[PDB]
Amino acid sequence: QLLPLQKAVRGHVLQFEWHQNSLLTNTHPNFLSKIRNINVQDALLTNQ
Amino acid sequence: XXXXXGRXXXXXPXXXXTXXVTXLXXXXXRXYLRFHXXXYXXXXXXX
Repeated sequence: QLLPLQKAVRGHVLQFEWHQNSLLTNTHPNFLSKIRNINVQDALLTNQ
Repeated sequence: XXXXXGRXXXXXPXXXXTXXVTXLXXXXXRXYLRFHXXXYXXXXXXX
């Protein structure tokens, strides 16, 4: 008679455990970042 | 009463191992740096 309650509690703990191991780089492989171009200020700074 | 030959012994109350001891004489029976003075903008600023 307690079997389905055991299923419910197991499912709760397993939900928490699956959420703990989740990272955005795995689920969203096309995550963006902050690229920029080499510009004039880089060259001016190197000369200086 | 109990004083003996000039000694005032009067003021006294009168009324594992199990060693025995004699009564009346017991014996066995904050701040994080700002940019200046940290060595940049002291070698810099091509403007």
